[PDB]
Amino acid sequence: GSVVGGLGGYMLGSAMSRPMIHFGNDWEDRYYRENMYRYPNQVYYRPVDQASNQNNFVHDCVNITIKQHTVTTTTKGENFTETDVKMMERVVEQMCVTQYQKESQAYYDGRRSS
Repeated sequence: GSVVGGLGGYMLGSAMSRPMIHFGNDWEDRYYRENMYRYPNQVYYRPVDQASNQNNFVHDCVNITIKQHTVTTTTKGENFTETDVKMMERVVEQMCVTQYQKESQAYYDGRRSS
């Protein structure tokens, strides 16, 4: 367990796949594809209890995942730029939305409204 930045019951998705994102600036697209190793291929989230709908779930995901690779590096000799973060926000959102869907089903299969 940890509670490093709130994580005292949070969870960590196994290694995922990098999604595709198309901001449509001809620097923004390359900026993702070129820098991608700098971004965590795993997302942190909380367990899917009572509600955990994607709104508060993606909120807590992007909050904590950024916190535990940006707030815990930007002091340690990284210095994650806002432009680099702008990419991480979506990259974490996407991968969090994937993980959200996984545990959503696992929750759902007990909450069934058919």
